[PDB]
Amino acid sequence: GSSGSSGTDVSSWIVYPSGKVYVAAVRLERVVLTCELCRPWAEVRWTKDGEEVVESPALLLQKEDTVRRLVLPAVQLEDSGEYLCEIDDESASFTVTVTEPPVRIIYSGPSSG
Repeated sequence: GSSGSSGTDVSSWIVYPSGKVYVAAVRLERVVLTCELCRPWAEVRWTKDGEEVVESPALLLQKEDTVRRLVLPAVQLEDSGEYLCEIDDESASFTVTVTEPPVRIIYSGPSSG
């Protein structure tokens, strides 16, 4: 609800990408989704598992002139799923699989006793 009301001779709101897209991310990785539109004032909405994504300190929604993008300063293995970007009547498929990062924890020191 609480939505405006517009209309025009439009075929496919989602100008890009043109199909399914696969994206591989890592725990607490910085990803950047690319989703352009055939309209500047065209408002879009990202949905995760049927539900709509909500702004948060772990999910940043970027918006360009005529193209939109979803940046995540910190992702989680749980986030890994199916990102569907819906605008009006169409939706864009965005696969974002998150896995465990490479060895990082490195502890060293003089073994006492």
